[PDB]
Amino acid sequence: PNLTIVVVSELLHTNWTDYVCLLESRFPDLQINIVSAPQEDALQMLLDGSAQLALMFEREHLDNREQFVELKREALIPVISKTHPLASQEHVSYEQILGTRQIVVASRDETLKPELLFSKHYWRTDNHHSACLMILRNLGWGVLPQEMFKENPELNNKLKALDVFDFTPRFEYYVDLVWSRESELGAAARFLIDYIRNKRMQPAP
Amino acid sequence: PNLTIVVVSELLHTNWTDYVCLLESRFPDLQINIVSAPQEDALQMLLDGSAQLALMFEREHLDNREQFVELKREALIPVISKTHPLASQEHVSYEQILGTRQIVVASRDETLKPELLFSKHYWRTDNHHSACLMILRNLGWGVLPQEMFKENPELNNKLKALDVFDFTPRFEYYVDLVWSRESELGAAARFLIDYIRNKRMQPAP
Ligand SMILES: [Br-]
Ligand SMILES: [Br-]
Ligand SMILES: [Br-]
Ligand SMILES: [Br-]
Ligand SMILES: [Br-]
Repeated sequence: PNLTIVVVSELLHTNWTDYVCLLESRFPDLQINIVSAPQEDALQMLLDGSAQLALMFEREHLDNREQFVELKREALIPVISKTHPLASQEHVSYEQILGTRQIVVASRDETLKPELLFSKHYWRTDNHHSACLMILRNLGWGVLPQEMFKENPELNNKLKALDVFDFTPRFEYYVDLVWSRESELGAAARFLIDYIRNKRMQPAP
Repeated sequence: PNLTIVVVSELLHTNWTDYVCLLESRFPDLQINIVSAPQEDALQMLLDGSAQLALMFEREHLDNREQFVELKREALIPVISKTHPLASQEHVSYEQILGTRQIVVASRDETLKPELLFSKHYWRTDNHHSACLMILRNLGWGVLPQEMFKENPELNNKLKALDVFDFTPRFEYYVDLVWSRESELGAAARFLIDYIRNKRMQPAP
């Protein structure tokens, strides 16, 4: 038997590893395959049974074919390379961001969210590691998961948060654990879902 | 009017950012989209017109519609967490490798290279970041791009090479720039291809 979990691309550089450790401790002979896909493909994988669980960040596309349980919120920060021309400057004006290249993460142009584009020109990539590498080369600025800074403490030396966004709503993902309602859940999947639901604190009666 | 380059999943941690910088200095208005995909899907994208260029490793089934030029070799290192039980020892024995879970990267079970499985049990993931995270949780050992230690010097402090592989031939990728013979290439793609080919040093007459 095996358990395949699809982590939507945008959530790769997030915190899913705790769930894998839980599963591995409880099922020491289980084969756990961690794969990644656009959210659109992730959902189809749940429908045709190639994945048993998905980590996703948007309920908008969810029909009732899907069931889910809320997980943690993941924080993202707008950053720029400290050696970028705009970085010498004490602060980046909102005109300067309007005129600088933004590196955006999205599965395709179609899935680009306009309220999150702040520059007139942008490049699109489908994962935060690619975005991060290009920002590091001074090719632009963009929004990265705070977790990346935990994974790689040298990034603080090389990247700088953009203060100009301090009076703007924070960038974040709300992460759900999603499965197919029609599926017959395996023991490991049921263990994890039950674990997450049971660990939530409920109001006193 | 835009250039989409697909980097196959296995190569996300290589020096592909050099090629992007060359493109952007020469075409300051070009939209460059860096996407990633399984090697099988990437060839399909070249044929579809989804992508103009692909960074690929050794293709299993050659197609006459593809054309390529060789780029770097990328070195891989077999590693284990410094906090894994086996790491305390001076050396890990062949038997111990055989009995510890290997974290392997491949687009699916069938594209696993059986010559690179050294353990009875393994987990499959589709990219090296995911593999790295799990190795850092002591869930197994596995092979990672040497470049990941350059991107993140921290890993030097958390992982160690397994010298039990010292008498084994080194793990590497042969990386090719690939395009479609039938697709016609924009100016940006042609410029990169020509640049690669003409930068090669040629033997004296
Ligand atoms: Br088990
Ligand atoms: Br700033
Ligand atoms: Br241009
Ligand atoms: Br591997
Ligand atoms: Br060793």
